[PDB]
Amino acid sequence: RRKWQKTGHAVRAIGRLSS
Amino acid sequence: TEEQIAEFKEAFSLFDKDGDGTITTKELGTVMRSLGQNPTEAELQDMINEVDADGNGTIDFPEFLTMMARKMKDTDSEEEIREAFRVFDKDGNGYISAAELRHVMTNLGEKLTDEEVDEMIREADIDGDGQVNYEEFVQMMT
Ligand SMILES: [Ca+2]
Ligand SMILES: [Ca+2]
Ligand SMILES: [Ca+2]
Ligand SMILES: [Ca+2]
Repeated sequence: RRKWQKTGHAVRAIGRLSS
Repeated sequence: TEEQIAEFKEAFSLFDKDGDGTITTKELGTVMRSLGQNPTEAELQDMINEVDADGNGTIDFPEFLTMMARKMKDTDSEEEIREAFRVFDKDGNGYISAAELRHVMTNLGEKLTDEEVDEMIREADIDGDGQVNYEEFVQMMT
C-alpha cells in the first residue's frame, strides 16, 4: 500500500497545483 | 512525522526526475502529460509560481511538503480524492481495474511487476471483486 500512498500523493500534488 | 514526511518525499521524487532536489516546470509538465494531462507552458508556470515561495522559479522539497502538508478542508479533501480516483479510473466506469492501475503506475515512472500491481489491487480489494471501487480507493487513500 506504500506504493498506493506514494502514488496517491503524487496524483494529489497535481490536483492541488491545478487550482 | 518522519513517515508521512518520507511518503511526501517519495512522491516528490516521482516529480523530480533528475534528482536535483527540485521540480522544474518541465518536470511538472512531464508527469502531467504522463497522466493524460496536457498543460500549456503558461499553465505550468502559473502552477510552479503558486508554490514557489523563494521566487527561485523551481519548487523544492520544503515548498512541496508545505503544499502537501496544508490543511485541506474536509469537503475539499473528499473532492481532491474524487479527482484523484478519476485519474486512475481512465474509462470512467467507477472501478479501477488492474489494467488502469498498471497504466498509472507505469506512466508515473513507477516500476512494478504485473504481480505487484495485482497485489496492490488485491490488498485494496476488500469486496474481492477483482477491481477497486471508490470506497476501496478511499479506504486505501486515507
Ligand atoms: Ca529536478
Ligand atoms: Ca522555489
Ligand atoms: Ca475503469
Ligand atoms: Ca472491489
